[PDB]
Amino acid sequence: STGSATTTPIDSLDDAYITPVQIGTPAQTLNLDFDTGSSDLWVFSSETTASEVDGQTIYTPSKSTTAKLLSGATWSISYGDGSSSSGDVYTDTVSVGGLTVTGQAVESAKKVSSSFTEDSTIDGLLGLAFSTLNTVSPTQQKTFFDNAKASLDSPVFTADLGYHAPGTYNFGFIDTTAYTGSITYTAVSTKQGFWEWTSTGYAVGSGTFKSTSIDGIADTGTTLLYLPATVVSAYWAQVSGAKSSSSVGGYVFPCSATLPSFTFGVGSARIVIPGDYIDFGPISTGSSSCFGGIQSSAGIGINIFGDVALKAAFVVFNGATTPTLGFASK
Repeated sequence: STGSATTTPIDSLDDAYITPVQIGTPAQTLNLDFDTGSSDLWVFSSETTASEVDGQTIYTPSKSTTAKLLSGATWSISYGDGSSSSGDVYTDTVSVGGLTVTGQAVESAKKVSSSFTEDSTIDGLLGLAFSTLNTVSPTQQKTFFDNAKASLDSPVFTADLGYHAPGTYNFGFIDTTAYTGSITYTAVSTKQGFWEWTSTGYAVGSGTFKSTSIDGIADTGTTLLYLPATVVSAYWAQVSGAKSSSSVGGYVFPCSATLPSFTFGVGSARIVIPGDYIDFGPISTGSSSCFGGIQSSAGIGINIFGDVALKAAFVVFNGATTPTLGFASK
């Protein structure tokens, strides 16, 4: 089997991407944030504290003839950005782009933090990291991909995120029309439960490539590119007037600037992030200070190849017995 679904930016900055997902019988369609940095499929629901729902579409398990309470199971997750959610668990039928999993754990939120409430466009998350990170207790549950894998034509999914435009998540096949040149594959460590890999270096604008190993995670659920302070300083030094602002929470730059590109290495291959992808716009409405899309990972504890990086590539998440990651230009 295969599946193919369009993923759409939630706003004009590409802060996140939503993908429609069918849950239950008859189908209830919710728009979920596909997150290769976590491993829980959780939804706003009829059980979510009413004051914490503001415009989201909810899953109502009592209206699904295939929903079953997973008795005794609870979940609770905290994300890198400080947000969180928790609740109980149902199993139900879940379909993405024509690919159906029966008996998928659907984690129903009883509580969500303010960041989730305040984002009316995201109805929940669909985790695509390794199932070892799943938070369901006392019986850990599998991700949608893990459940689907054996049925797939090939044990892969691909992320093809757009810049200010829709893109695609495919399951079970590699669309050879969706990228240019060849796909370069690179090793993955699953030791921390992430799609963790080592970039071979970077360049800023038309500058020379610096060969240096940068360990980090491919994370569709993180907006920006978070890299070591040395790398980030080298980038922003090429933008007149750019500075790190403790008050704003990272690097800012004059909105009048033209940003240089940023290149990262995948083996001997190179992925180029155009400068415009690094512009996250005014820090507040009407400001002439703009927020940068490359930020320091210092104090996160890990480097994160988030959407800024991934949307410059066609990315293969290869879930074969020994997982790997593939990157192509597009």
